Amino acid sequence: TPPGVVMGLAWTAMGGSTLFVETSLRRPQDKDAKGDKDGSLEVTGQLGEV
Amino acid sequence: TPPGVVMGLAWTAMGGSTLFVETSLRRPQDKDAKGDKDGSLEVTGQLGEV
Amino acid sequence: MKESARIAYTFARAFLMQHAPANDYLVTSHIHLHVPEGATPKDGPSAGCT
Repeated sequence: TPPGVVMGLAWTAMGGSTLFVETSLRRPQDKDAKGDKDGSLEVTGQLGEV
Repeated sequence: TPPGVVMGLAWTAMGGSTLFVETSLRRPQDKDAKGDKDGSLEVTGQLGEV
Repeated sequence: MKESARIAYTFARAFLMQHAPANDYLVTSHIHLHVPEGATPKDGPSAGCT
């Protein structure tokens, strides 16, 4: 589990599985050194409305 | 109920309910101590436009 | 593709300063770019190396 990943139990439709949440920087942080811009997140993995 | 949270009654379509309501800061407050920029809200909870 | 766009702009700046320091194009030269449309956006990252 290199940092930014961790196991998380999930009650799938049948049985359960140790789903690995995965997290990583996806586009370089340095849009500006002075920039106040937020790190807007982009969830993926068939996001539901909930 | 620590600071920035308060309970609220609600008339659910089935019976009553005692749902809570919560609030929190979302960015550092002092990116520019004099900076004239909106303290924008970001509401969530599947709100309808009404 | 905007994420890939700044990723390519960034990595291209980095690779050019890594390899040919005397040149200063991507570090300081405005650049219009165009990529032909047609591929589905989901596969569009594949074009980023190009």
